[PDB]
Amino acid sequence: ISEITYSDGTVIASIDYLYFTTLAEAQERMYDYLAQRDNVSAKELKNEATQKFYRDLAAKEIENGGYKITTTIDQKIHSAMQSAVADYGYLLDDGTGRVEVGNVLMDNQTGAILGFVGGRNYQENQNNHAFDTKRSPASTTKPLLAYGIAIDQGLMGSETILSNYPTNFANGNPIMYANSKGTGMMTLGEALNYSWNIPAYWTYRMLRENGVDVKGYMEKMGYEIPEYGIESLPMGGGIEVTVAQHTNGYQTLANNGVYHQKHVISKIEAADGRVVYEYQDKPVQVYSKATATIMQGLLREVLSSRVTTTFKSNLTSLNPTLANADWIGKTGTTGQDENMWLMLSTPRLTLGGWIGHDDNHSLSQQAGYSNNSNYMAHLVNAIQQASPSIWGNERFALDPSVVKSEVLKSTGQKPGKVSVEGKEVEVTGSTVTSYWANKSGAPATSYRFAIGGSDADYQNAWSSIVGS
Amino acid sequence: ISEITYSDGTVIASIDYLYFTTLAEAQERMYDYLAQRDNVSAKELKNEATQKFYRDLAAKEIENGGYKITTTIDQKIHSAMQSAVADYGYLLDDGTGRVEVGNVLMDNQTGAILGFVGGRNYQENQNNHAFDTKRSPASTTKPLLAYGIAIDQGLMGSETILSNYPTNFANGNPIMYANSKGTGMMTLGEALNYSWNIPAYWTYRMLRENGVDVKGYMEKMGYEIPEYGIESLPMGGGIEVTVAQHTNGYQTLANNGVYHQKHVISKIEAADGRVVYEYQDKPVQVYSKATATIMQGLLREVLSSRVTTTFKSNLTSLNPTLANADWIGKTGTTGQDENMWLMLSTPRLTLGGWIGHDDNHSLSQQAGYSNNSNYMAHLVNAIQQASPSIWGNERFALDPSVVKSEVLKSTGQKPGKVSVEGKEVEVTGSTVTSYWANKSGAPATSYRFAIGGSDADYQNAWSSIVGS
Ligand SMILES: *[B-](O)(O)[C@@H](C)NC(=O)c1ccccc1Cc1ccccc1
Ligand SMILES: *[B-](O)(O)[C@@H](C)NC(=O)c1ccccc1Cc1ccccc1
Ligand SMILES: [Cl-]
Ligand SMILES: [Cl-]
Ligand SMILES: [Cl-]
Ligand SMILES: [Cl-]
Ligand SMILES: [Cl-]
Ligand SMILES: [Cl-]
Ligand SMILES: [Cl-]
Ligand SMILES: [Cl-]
Ligand SMILES: [Cl-]
Ligand SMILES: [Cl-]
Ligand SMILES: [Cl-]
Ligand SMILES: [Cl-]
Ligand SMILES: [Cl-]
Ligand SMILES: [Cl-]
Ligand SMILES: [Cl-]
Ligand SMILES: [Cl-]
Ligand SMILES: [Cl-]
Ligand SMILES: [Cl-]
Ligand SMILES: [Cl-]
Ligand SMILES: [Cl-]
Ligand SMILES: [Cl-]
Ligand SMILES: [Cl-]
Ligand SMILES: [Cl-]
Ligand SMILES: [Cl-]
Ligand SMILES: [Cl-]
Ligand SMILES: [Cl-]
Ligand SMILES: [Cl-]
Ligand SMILES: [Cl-]
Ligand SMILES: [Cl-]
Ligand SMILES: [Cl-]
Ligand SMILES: [Cl-]
Ligand SMILES: [Cl-]
Ligand SMILES: [Cl-]
Ligand SMILES: [Cl-]
Ligand SMILES: [Cl-]
Ligand SMILES: [Cl-]
Ligand SMILES: [Cl-]
Ligand SMILES: [Cl-]
Ligand SMILES: [Cl-]
Ligand SMILES: [Cl-]
Ligand SMILES: [Cl-]
Ligand SMILES: [Cl-]
Ligand SMILES: [Cl-]
Ligand SMILES: [Cl-]
Ligand code: NA
Ligand code: NA
Repeated sequence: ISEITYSDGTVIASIDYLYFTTLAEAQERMYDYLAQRDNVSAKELKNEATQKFYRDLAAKEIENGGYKITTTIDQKIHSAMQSAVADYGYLLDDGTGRVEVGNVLMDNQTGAILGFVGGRNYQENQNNHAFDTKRSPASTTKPLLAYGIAIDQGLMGSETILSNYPTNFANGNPIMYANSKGTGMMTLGEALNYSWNIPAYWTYRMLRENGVDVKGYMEKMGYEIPEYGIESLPMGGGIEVTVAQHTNGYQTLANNGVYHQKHVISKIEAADGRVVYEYQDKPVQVYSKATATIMQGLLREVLSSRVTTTFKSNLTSLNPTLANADWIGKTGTTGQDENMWLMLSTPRLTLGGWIGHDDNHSLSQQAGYSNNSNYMAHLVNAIQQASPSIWGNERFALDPSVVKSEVLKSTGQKPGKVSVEGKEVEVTGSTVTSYWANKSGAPATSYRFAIGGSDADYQNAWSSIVGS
Repeated sequence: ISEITYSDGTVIASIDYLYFTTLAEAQERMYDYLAQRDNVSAKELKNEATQKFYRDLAAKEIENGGYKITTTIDQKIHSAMQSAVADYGYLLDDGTGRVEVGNVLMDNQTGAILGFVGGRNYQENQNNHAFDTKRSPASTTKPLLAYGIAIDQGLMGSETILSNYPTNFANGNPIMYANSKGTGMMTLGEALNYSWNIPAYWTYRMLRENGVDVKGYMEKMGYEIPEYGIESLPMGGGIEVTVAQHTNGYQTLANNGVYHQKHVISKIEAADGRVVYEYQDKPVQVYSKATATIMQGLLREVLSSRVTTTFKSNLTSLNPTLANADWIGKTGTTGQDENMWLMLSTPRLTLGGWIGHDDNHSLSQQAGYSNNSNYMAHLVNAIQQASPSIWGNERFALDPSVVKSEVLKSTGQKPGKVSVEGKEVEVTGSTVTSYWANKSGAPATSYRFAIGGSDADYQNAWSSIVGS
């Protein structure tokens, strides 16, 4: 009798989302193992008939064998997450029909998956929203693919200024944020807290212009994106992900820039104890520790600001002590409200969350801001009541390698002479600490001080500043 | 006394659009000449003050000198084009306010510019729409940047099938053609004649997927495009051009794939006869002769089909004998009707044409289809009445190197066994000659026979075909 087990070895089942997800993954491990065992090359595995046979053999091998498949799943925590979706699932329903949901709770030090929600109720709808459904991750792409990489590359600090003035995509359409064609200059923090789009667009433009290897970063974390030239990439255009994959992206940021590959299987043993597969840790430093910890600091304010999510309010009411753990995170909303995301970390754990409809019809405007935030607050609470120390009380903290520059609030760059329409001008004014992940820190102030912006934009902004 | 002259040496003027365009270009030649004459490096020319001085010196040098600046402009033809815009300009006005216009008539063998229209009336509006205004070239980008390059690369023949089924951009928006989300499979000819967008989008996707050096082509013709990853690049997203530059793109196609750099100055001589600048021909084979001549054949049908332009009807009425020259061309329309283009070639000459408003407000829906077509028909007529043999009576003809494959109408690929949902199936049916620019011609028919298309798309199309 083969058995799928929780991480402590309690038996899940002899050989619902949990069963079928872990069994499908075990079948894939068994496939690789049998193929190598029989000396079938990946040249021969190119053959559909050979491949099919080996898939069948893998499945029957588990059925008939006496294998012990040890998963990473924590019984108590995964059972708490099931009861939480059962009990509080209905908080998602927002007047647009029944809302579907996926969640993945991941250990930031190992990438092990401790439990997950695959959906509202397997018995009514079997689609697995944690591992199978691929969806645009919307604005939760920004910290990873735009600002994170900019910061990593010495192209941006914590208090850098970005343009949020009006501007068009290549196709001539305006870049929108709900009904706003935009505003003016803003700090990176404000851009993150509001999730404005134009500042993200300019950041990614800057990366392209500099020929930064964005793919090198994203592929290290296991993302597959077919076109890196897409302008709205940081807003979720041209990227689709499962919740488990995307959680692994936030795991990397939470773990001080060090990726660990997600997994639900830690080991498969034959009846006699032969280890036929075992997870092998392959840690990767995807962002510098300076970058990661700078980003942790920005993402803490995302949640504490409560601009795009009610989550910290919902949590503080449910569980004030837990709300005082060091929560960081980012929300996402797709352009027609088709996908809402909330990704959450403490230094120990990352919990990813998606809601949406299976046929891609729209959620209500506030599904992500309010409903998912409340559901995920109840989820988080449930996890903690199951395993009181699991989230931890550690804080995220800036790595010793972070560089601190004193920069003008108004420019995000150092006080200096700047040439402004003819005149060289002493740019002076009140300053602020800005965090950087390069060697030298922030540049001296320049005329084009901000990330992006047209000539008109700068004339408007300099006029403004020049009122000293 | 310095003098700007027509190509025969008749004096234009001692030292309006014509005057200022040729004088500005002469100033730039004089700038390079004086800088080299004084041994100022391009390192020193990096200095703004040195640069400014040298620009001033160039201008004063012409003023005070005795230089003879010989332009490529044909007096009679350029004077006919002025009278044509004066007399028939008003045909552009379409109920959206006064419409602006730019035209450039180019010799396909030399790239010499024989005359141009800079606008409706210099005296009312000085903007130079032939040489200065940069605008999206819309769907006239397709032959150059999508199908041309696909054909060049052995990825497409004259009767290849493309998908025009419904599909979304990376941002999740549908690809539109006016109010159509699209249709089904279609030939390359139909795609060109209608200017459908989805088939163009898939072609460019295919290029990106294959890592084709699209930039290598476009830069050879002197285009500057900042982001080659833009999905709507073939529809004019992310590209802006002057009329003179874009004419040079159609010159390359008309001249059997061989680029000649556009120019309005052929020579500058000092009073004593010293040749201080002279145009130097640097011909480049940008597309194979097979490709170019295949494309000539497709673009002839664009005009003869009269789907997107009334031009051949307007011309046949004005001048039936001239309408029977071998006209090929492409129209362009931007998404809000802001820019309309019509590019025209005979084997001898290429005439480019743009209309639009200076502040970018919309034209009427039919400004490009009807009004510009009629204006340009009158322009063409005027040019011919000035210089009766200038357009020539030669035909475009397929180069001996073009490969001819007999392919199924339905697939654009060769008759063959194809695996269709289980069954291998004998795909048979009526065939057609398809032109190719590779060594081997069209592949055998495959399941995914068309450029682009989803799994659903192919199921719909194969079902259809399978009705033998
Ligand atoms: B992102 O925050 O997911 C970003 C790309 N989202 C939007 O632009 C969006 C989609 C749908 C409705 C509104 C918005 C803007 C918005 C407004 C308030 C908070 C977050 C996003
Ligand atoms: B192309 O033909 O310039 C292409 C990208 N144009 C359009 O999609 C367009 C823009 C504005 C209005 C309509 C259309 C579609 C269209 C309809 C008939 C003929 C040509 C273009
Ligand atoms: Cl499942
Ligand atoms: Cl489950
Ligand atoms: Cl066996
Ligand atoms: Cl356990
Ligand atoms: Cl996954
Ligand atoms: Cl858009
Ligand atoms: Cl990249
Ligand atoms: Cl992915
Ligand atoms: Cl790329
Ligand atoms: Cl696994
Ligand atoms: Cl996994
Ligand atoms: Cl055994
Ligand atoms: Cl580091
Ligand atoms: Cl808070
Ligand atoms: Cl709140
Ligand atoms: Cl649904
Ligand atoms: Cl609760
Ligand atoms: Cl420091
Ligand atoms: Cl400092
Ligand atoms: Cl540095
Ligand atoms: Cl920038
Ligand atoms: Cl500007
Ligand atoms: Cl001019
Ligand atoms: Cl003129
Ligand atoms: Cl001199
Ligand atoms: Cl002349
Ligand atoms: Cl030009
Ligand atoms: Cl769009
Ligand atoms: Cl390219
Ligand atoms: Cl250009
Ligand atoms: Cl590129
Ligand atoms: Cl020139
Ligand atoms: Cl020129
Ligand atoms: Cl002289
Ligand atoms: Cl050739
Ligand atoms: Cl005709
Ligand atoms: Cl007609
Ligand atoms: Cl105007
Ligand atoms: Cl006429
Ligand atoms: Cl042949
Ligand atoms: Cl053949
Ligand atoms: Cl070949
Ligand atoms: Cl394809
Ligand atoms: Cl499909
Ligand atoms: Na958001
Ligand atoms: Na058109």
